[PDB]
Amino acid sequence: GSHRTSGRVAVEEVDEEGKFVRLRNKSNEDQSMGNWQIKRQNGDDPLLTYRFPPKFTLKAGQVVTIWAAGAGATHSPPTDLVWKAQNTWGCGNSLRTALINSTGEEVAMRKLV
Repeated sequence: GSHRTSGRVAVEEVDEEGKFVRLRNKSNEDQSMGNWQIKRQNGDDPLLTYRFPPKFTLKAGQVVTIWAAGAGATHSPPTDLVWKAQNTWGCGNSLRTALINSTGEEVAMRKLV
């Protein structure tokens, strides 16, 4: 899919089955992601927003997968986090997933069409 990565963290994969979104710190430096968020736009549906914990660090070169509540995954930081507010990330023909920092700036995205 389409994508953009500014900074250390990229949206590496967006599951078409809506079970997860995987991010990867492609840099050699750790990244603070406290209060960051992921905005998901499925087709013409209202935006879904996942917020990272108030404190969280994605270490250099590492990945973190954010699972929806009905994906059969267990909260296991720092490699896997579970989003309790939504059972699915959503499915469709056009899915846009954006990684937003703590001040509202989009730093990365991945879009499927």
